[PDB]
Amino acid sequence: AAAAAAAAAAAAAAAAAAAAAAAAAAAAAAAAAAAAAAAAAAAAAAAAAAAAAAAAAAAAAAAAAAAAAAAAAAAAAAAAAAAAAAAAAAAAAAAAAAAAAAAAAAAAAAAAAAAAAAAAAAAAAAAAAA
Amino acid sequence: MLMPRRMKYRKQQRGRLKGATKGGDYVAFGDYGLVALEPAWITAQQIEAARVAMVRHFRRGGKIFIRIFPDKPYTKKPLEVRMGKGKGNVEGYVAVVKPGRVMFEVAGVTEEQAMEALRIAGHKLPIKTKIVRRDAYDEAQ
Amino acid sequence: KVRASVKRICDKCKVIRRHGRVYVICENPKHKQRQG
Amino acid sequence: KKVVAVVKLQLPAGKATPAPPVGPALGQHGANIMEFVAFNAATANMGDAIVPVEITIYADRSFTFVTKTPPASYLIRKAAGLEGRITWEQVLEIAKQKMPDLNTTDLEAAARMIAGSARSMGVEVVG
Amino acid sequence: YRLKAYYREGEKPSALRRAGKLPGVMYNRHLNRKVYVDLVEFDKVFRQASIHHVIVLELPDGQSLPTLVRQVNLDKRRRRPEHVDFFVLSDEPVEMYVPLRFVGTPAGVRAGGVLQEIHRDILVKVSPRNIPEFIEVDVSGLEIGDSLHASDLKLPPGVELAVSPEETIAAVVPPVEKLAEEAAAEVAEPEVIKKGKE
Amino acid sequence: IGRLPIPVPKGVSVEVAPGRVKVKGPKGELEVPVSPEMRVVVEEGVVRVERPSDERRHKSLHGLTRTLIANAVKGVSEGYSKELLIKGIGYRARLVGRALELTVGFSHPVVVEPPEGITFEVPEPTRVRVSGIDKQKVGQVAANIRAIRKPSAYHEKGIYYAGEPVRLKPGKA
Amino acid sequence: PLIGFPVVDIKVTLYMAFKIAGSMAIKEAVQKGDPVILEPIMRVEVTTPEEYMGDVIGDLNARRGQILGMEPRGNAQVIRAFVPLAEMFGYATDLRSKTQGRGSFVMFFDHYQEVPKQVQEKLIK
RNA sequence: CAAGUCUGGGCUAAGUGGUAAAGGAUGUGGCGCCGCGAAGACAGCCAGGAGGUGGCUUAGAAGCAGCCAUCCUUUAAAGA
Repeated sequence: AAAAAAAAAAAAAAAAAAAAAAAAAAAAAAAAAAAAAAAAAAAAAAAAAAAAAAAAAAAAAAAAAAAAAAAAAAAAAAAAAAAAAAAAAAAAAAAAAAAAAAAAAAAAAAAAAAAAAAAAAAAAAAAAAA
Repeated sequence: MLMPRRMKYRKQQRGRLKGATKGGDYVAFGDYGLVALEPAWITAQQIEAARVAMVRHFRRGGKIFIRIFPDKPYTKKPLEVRMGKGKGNVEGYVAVVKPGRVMFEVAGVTEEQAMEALRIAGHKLPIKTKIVRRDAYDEAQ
Repeated sequence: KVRASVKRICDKCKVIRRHGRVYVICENPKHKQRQG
Repeated sequence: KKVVAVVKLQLPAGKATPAPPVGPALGQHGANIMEFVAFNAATANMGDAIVPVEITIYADRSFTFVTKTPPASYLIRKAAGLEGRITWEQVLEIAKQKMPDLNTTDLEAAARMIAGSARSMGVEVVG
Repeated sequence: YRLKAYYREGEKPSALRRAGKLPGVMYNRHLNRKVYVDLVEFDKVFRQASIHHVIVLELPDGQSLPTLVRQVNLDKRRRRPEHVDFFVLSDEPVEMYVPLRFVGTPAGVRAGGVLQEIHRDILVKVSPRNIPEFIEVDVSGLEIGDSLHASDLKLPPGVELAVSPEETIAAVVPPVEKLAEEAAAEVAEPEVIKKGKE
Repeated sequence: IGRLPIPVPKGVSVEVAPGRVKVKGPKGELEVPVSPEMRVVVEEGVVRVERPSDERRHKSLHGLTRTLIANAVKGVSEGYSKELLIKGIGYRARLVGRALELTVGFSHPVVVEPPEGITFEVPEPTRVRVSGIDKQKVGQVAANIRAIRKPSAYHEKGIYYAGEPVRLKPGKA
Repeated sequence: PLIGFPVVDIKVTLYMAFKIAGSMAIKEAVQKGDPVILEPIMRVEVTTPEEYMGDVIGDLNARRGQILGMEPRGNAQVIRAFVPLAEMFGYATDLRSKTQGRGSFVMFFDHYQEVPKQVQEKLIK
């Protein structure tokens, strides 16, 4: 059986595009509002991406397979990862701290990230939004 | 129902249900078939009950192939008479069927349908039956 | 309830053997069977 | 005395009667169930076609309501002499009329939702 | 398609079958040798291969021969093979059975009704350099009566049919509303060919 | 199986014979039968159970045996519980002594003396909880109570487990 | 011919003495014409709190009916339908059981129409 | 009731053995040969399961009466 295949091929390209992957937990509200943080965070991020919400334990074995070195401060959990490798991001996360932070019982959480290429912390990133 | 239109002889001897099938044993037309696991005289009314149940199940659609044909006369003496006085009158007609005979065969329907239809029909038969698809039945040469 | 071919009727229906013999039970009680 | 609401009704064009579902859901609203028949002013233009609506109440016992666009199967029936066919542009015209609703904000995508609704009513798309 | 095959001397075809081995034979104008194969390995291959595609026979020595199956003899009771005749190919226009691929939706199935694939093979003369797979067949014209056949089929180069043609290869045919006229019918009265004087 | 390793807490002694296994603790002691086809004896900070072979007899008794234990261990650190709703008009429950007097529309109220090891509460007058060390006993008495006036079957009458019922949407009528 | 009730809804085209001939002609035409029994159908509108609608309608269908529609009237809800007069016996008390005595209904002759091929034999009787 | 409570390996748990068929069945043991599994659902469990919203008939058929068609959208993934 396949030990990391056509799903790595898409994640280790769409996330081997640049060096600013930002990681989040996003599954926990009605998809009306979910398919409108993802169609809405196109108003702050480029190409055609808000998140790739794909398999941790395949997001894990790609950030290592493609040299990009551990996002392993939060690589566990329900990991959605707002890929800003194909994006126009810096304060695009600044415009991602309202619509699912101050909206729900905490709808979209930060977790781990890459600033240019060296690794951005959790609260030193979360607070970086304001 | 189903019975010869003409005949040289009106009554025939009972004979035997022997091995084999002789022929009739690979599919040939449809995608699925119903094969006989035991010998038996299959009556015209059995074949018909079967065929009809077959069509109820695919209400419009599909084709049914009836590969057996009852051309053997079933005799039975009048009720409560004795032995002798000659051979009984024909009560009906049977098709002789030995193990491995493909009896029915359907096509033009889903697997779900043919399975289900052939199961029903085979419930109308006096014998154990198996259903089949199309393997080594490419029995051209 | 009591007959010779005991089959599952619905999806929730559950074949069980017990006290010797084969039962069925769906959540819907009409489907409750026993061989006999 | 009733509490708050975000009512998601679904009323057609013209016949606006306080009859349910404009009764059980809008009895906790104090809703002007006749300040809708506001509607046939904006849809005195159109004429037909259902118009979705969301009526929200507050504390002082006042109401509100914003409406979406008419069924995707509507504009397609008139654009074919139906109760026919539409070109690769006449599909790209309609996907504009409902682009602030569907989900996509494209037309290579949006049009296909319309082109899909083509075989939903048996109406070929002129190529 | 490969298939480990072996050589049979002169000992009782019952045993092999009993073992697990489908007894058989390869032959052609030149050759003729008794051989068995694994029944279980032979079934895996012959289900995809059928008589249509070439099966290669790897003997003990390493000699891989391409072969077509000419004949598989069944058991009747148990739809089960008893024997294979392997035809060993050479430099030859050989006669063989090539799949038709009925591709298209016939306009007479869309109109209710059924495609009866009379023939799923046609018998062709052809040299083993060019064994086609499919011979795909234009179907989509056929309305719920008419029935294309013979050579109304595109034949790739050097391929040429050793049938008639005329031999019918496909009909589309009519498919519960007629079970009343059927049940009613209850007619005829079986007639005995008059023997006798006259 | 669910032959994981169990987990002995605070003040539980876990004795062990060839056929049995005693479990002491803050809420009491319990004797727990066991197939001698498994070999458990008073084990570490946690109790573990193996089986000789992987026959079907065996696998079955495993887990069966681990659970029997485990329920015993939870019994003795407070494993009482499971409560009864009585639903419907005149129906209500009170304690008379330790014994339990349900009025449920029969002509006289029924009383239910609680067996050994088992205690009845009646917080509300229509909620009722059965409390014991054992477990299978709690279950048994739970059911005897329930079966005094079972639900439903056309109404929201009778006495229920907390964990809820269908109604048969019947002849109004 | 069948039960002996009036014959209706037919066009005769002609192409003491005269009397006996029409009388024996048509008497026969109706047999050769291969007849069918018609039976009164009442237009019914029943009025029910909406609670009960499904069961009410279900029972109308069970009465061999054909529902025609449903509007409100004030606090409750009306259902219009056609049902054969025959199956409408004791309707009011069946209805009252299905509506906890809150339903009412009214009934007016509407048309005649042929039967369900079950009766007739069970009506030549 | 004369001679093995003989030896080695299986099966059976019904007193089957020690009375019967179609048929039914997580009985049990064994042989297959296909899937799935460091692209960590097998089972439980926590989420999601959504847009276009469907054509027809029918009083009403809107994923679910029964008939034609199974076409896209945003997707992690959601069947007309």
